[PDB]
Amino acid sequence: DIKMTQSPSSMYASLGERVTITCKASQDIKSYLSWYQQKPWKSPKTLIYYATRLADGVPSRFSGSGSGQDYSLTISSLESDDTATYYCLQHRERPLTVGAGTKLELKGSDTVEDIQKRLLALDPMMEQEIEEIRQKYQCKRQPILDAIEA
Amino acid sequence: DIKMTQSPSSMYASLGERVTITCKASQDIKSYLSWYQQKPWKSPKTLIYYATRLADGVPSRFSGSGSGQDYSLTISSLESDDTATYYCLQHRERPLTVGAGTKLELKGSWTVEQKRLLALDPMMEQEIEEIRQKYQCKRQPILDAIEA
Amino acid sequence: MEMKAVCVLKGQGPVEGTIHFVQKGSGPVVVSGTITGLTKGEHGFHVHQFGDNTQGCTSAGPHFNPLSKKHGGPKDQERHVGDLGNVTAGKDGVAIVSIEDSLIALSGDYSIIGRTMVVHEKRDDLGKGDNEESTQTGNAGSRLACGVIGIAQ
Amino acid sequence: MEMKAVCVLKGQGPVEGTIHFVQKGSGPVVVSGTITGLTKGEHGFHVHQFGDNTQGCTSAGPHFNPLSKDQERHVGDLGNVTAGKDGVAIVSIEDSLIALSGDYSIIGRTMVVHEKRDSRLACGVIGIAQ
Amino acid sequence: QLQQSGAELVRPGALVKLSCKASGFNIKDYYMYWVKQRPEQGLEWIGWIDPENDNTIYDPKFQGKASISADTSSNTAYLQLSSLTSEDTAVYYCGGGPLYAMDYWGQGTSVTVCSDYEFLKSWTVEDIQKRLLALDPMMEQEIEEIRQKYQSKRQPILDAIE
Amino acid sequence: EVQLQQSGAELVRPGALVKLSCKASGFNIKDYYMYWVKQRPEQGLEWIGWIDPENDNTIYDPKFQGKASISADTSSNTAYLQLSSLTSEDTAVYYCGGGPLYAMDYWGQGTSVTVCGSDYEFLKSWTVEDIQKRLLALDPMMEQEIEEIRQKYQSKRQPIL
Repeated sequence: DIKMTQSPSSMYASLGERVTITCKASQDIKSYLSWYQQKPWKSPKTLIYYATRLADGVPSRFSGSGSGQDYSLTISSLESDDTATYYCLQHRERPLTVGAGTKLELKGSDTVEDIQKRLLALDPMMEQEIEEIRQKYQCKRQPILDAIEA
Repeated sequence: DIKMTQSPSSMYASLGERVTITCKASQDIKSYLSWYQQKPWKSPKTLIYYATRLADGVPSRFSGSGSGQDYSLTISSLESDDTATYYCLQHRERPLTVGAGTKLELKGSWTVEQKRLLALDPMMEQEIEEIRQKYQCKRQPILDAIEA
Repeated sequence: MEMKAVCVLKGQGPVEGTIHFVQKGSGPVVVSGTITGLTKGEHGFHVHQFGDNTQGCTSAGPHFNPLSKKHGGPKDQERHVGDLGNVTAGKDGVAIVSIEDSLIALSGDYSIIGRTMVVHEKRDDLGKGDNEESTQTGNAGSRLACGVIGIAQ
Repeated sequence: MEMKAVCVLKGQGPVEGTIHFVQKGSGPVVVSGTITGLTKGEHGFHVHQFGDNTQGCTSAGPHFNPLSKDQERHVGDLGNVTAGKDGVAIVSIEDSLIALSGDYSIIGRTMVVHEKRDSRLACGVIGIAQ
Repeated sequence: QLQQSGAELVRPGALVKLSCKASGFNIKDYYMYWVKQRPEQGLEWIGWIDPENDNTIYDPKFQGKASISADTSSNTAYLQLSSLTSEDTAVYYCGGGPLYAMDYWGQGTSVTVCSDYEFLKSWTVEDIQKRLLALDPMMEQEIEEIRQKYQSKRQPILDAIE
Repeated sequence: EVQLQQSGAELVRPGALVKLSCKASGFNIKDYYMYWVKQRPEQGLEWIGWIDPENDNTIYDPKFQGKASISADTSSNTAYLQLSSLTSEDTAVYYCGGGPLYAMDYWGQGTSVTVCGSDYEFLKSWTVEDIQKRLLALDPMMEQEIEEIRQKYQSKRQPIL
């Protein structure tokens, strides 16, 4: 089984800065390597495939390079949108294997439309946290309700 | 600068056993890679060069293999003589760089051929000379203070 | 009488493959084989002029074209000698090559022996494009892998 | 008049190299270039029969020898290149039996540099050059 | 678009069957992948199916727990997890793409797996129903913590709007 | 029969120059490169540089740009390493070796260099009586440390005997 290994495991960087994640495979994967980005808690998304080819609708600030065992994803000028976990996957050999991910966050810097977009961004996060609690307590009900139907 | 990286950093193995050190370069070194062995308080010795070619006067139980970034030294049937630190060096790019070394020691009816006994005298004399020079360096400041 | 050739594709990127050529007498040249690590879709497949591999696939030079014609598809009259059109990769990233061609050869003035096969990034537009480039390269894009064409057993 | 060829050596081992061939008219073939990653000393240097690279350097087959044979030699037998302490061989050879066209053409065949003085350390198919 | 089934919540040992309805492409022209992501952890690739011939590759880690299938007619892919444990509490993403990219990692279906019933088997009916009613105040209390948490996050933004 | 004879053990003050030597017998150093390798105590090998005696071309590790200077005398068939501005960082064993660019065919037995210093300013704020009491205290301390080593190696002999 190919062990693909990323570093750093997490990383902090200012806006505008140039960032470089790496991914290192335990064997030659001849550039059969894809980079996936997963923002907060939304679905994974394809950035790069075959090591260096950008996917559709990917900002050009993203670039991928490398060969053999060692590959890297490079964001040239880091926007705030790009805070995410990034994953490398190899499909050279089965099973497909994935890096453990690099988490990437900001450390900081230094319009009614802008304040209200920031306000609504809390809503999905809060609703998600509430739904965790609901399902938590639904699993506590579950045994008791089974005993009632006995 | 190429970082060549060895593992394990140390290991123990029984006689007769088959041992495999690895060396991993941060870049393709196209088999420009040499393996050196160094017993305690002795000068390094060349085992293998260009990744896989044995040097002169090297027991054939030693073998080397690999390519690209990943290489390995393999002792097929480990004799007691082989307790040592092993180093990989790459000469693909300058500067030449070296692994941190793998230390290899034995784990838990010999021949009379006394070699182990004679090895002790140089080792002891060497350790005493370290102590002498150590205390010579401690005198040095005191003697300087006496002249002023 | 029966000439055989072979070509091993290599690049920095993910593309690999072995191409086989057979030609009996002055029959057509049967190109065959398999290319891996391609994107799904069509990829320009051309004999370039030189078997010079000193600078990757760039040193292969332009399409093999002794008749100083313009770029086209394999069935066109107006085409380069090397222009074998497109190979097609599936969702598995693999292209099965199967091509028969009369303009190329494994001997004489139109010999490809000692020259380079190149598989390309994009589809070859067969010279039917809306720019200068189309009648030169067919807008096939960059060169993913190449190999010198050698005599086979 | 002037035919040119070129060859990029590659193998599993540390050997790399570019070989150049030039031939005016039916004069001799001037072989030239550089091979790196060799051990110091002499290394067999031969044109093998096939430009088949499918199975490394093994698939190149035997020495290029159409005459089923110095006077008694294979056509491909170009003797030895010499590597220095730097692990490098400067190739400089002139030969009349090989050619870049006709019955004795090496175009589309494989150059091989060898382990010892005359296994296969590296090889490459010989292509037409600019 | 890839529409995945909705959130599941099941007992240990349960079977569950997730679905993935594709619209905009014929799944026959792709591979349909499944990806697991245990909370606060990374992606594991489970397997894929080639709907054109129902050939399936799996990660050995999952072969036997997970079962991938496709209905080419309804243009839908399926993932079936059996003998569920807490290990399997995760978000399962379906994706579609060539062999070299899951060009459609999207949506995602949360699966949660519960866990001692010995307490409820031997108990008195009065006692089980008191334990059941105790849960509502506890849950409402935990939700109110979350509300005040997010009220403190609103507070700065609302000050800036003034 | 090939041999590399290196100079003997050095022991110097901070800031001192030292020049190590490597006398080759059994081969003409012109046909090789003469390398130098440093090994700090309880640490691995660092390659310093090499010289091609045939043309006095020298490659160095940039780390040793400033400290180290390699030279060869083709007549006396000897290679030289010169370390300047020595600090405690430089206390190490220096091995010379000879070989092609791809291997070391021959290794020297190695020359230990030890560098002593800042202790002196500590002792200048003292009386002559006090400096000479500190000096005499060293002999028992050293003899004690040597006796530890003797008994250490006596216990290693014991099983073998």
